[PDB]
Amino acid sequence: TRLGLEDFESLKVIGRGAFGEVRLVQKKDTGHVYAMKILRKADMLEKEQVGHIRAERDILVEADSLWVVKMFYSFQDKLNLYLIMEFLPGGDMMTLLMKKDTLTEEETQFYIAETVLAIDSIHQLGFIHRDIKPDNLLLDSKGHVKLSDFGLCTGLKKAHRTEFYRNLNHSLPSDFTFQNMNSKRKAETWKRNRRQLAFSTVGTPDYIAPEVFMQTGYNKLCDWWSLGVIMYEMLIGYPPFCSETPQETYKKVMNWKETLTFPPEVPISEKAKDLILRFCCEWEHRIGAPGVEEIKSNSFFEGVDWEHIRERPAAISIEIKSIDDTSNFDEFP
Ligand SMILES: Nc1ncnc2c1ncn2[C@@H]1O[C@H](COP(=O)(O)OP(=O)(O)NP(=O)(O)O)[C@@H](O)[C@H]1O
Ligand SMILES: [Mg+2]
Repeated sequence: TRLGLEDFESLKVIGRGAFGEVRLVQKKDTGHVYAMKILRKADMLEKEQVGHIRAERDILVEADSLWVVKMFYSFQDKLNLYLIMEFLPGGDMMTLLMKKDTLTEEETQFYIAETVLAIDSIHQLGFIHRDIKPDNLLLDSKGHVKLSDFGLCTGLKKAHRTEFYRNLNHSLPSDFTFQNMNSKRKAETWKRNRRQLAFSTVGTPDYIAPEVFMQTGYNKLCDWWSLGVIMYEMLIGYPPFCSETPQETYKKVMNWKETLTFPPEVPISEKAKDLILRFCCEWEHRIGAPGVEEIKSNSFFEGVDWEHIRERPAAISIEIKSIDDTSNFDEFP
């Protein structure tokens, strides 16, 4: 009665995470195509926590947001967790940035605006996405944004945990060589190491708001900090605080007042710079604190409708030629 692995045929691996993989699959009796996310139980939190997260996830499924990938089934065996969801053939934003290097301000405006709406919708339903970054942003067949399935793997990467930095002081970094590289060279290093970073079970705090590592605690506004980091990366080519090691990156994040700068040779608008600085400041004055409308009325979103954006042409046309077209994903061996 309940569906299991045998009811599906794996067609191709289309994504890899630190703690599992995502496959394109075909439901045998129907021929319909789906994405199947597989997570290894041995990498997961304890069974009780996993069960409570899956239970609360069905609230999100029930709400059926435009802005979250549609999830149809979930099952498990002794090894793995499985989630069957709609296949979104536009690929993820990390891979898109890999192919384009940077986006125009108009392209950026579009993706950020849709992501503002996506993040706000999960916040309205009581969820904090504590891992906003380009590999966790998907594009559907019309090029519009959806959040991939989230919640189970939050904070599991070693470098995403406070404990990882225990005896490391918050003093300024020391990678003076790296720091004095031109922007183009920073961008190249970031790109060269990007995929490995996504698959790493260690990772970095490049996208994590500073208060997340503070004893003081944090709130839903941490997501807006992450979005700001993504916005900077879309325009400049790498997130503001990237380094050769997660330790330096952490030091750069904690010292954002000194380390968050725009390279002199890179073209970026005054509006874009201002918004990035409103996203990436201390949470008490961070844009969005009194409500999402403060974000939406930012001068950088000047042309944005915000009622009809998801119902109008997307910034970039997804070029696919079949419903099982995997050309917007990397190959996996
Ligand atoms: N529904 C989907 N349609 C198409 N590709 C997908 C889909 N879900 C995931 N992928 C691909 O697989 C990649 C990784 O899946 P992802 O959902 O991020 O799992 P994860 O990274 O292993 N765990 P998590 O920390 O929860 O994100 C994505 O960024 C895509 O490239
Ligand atoms: Mg992921």
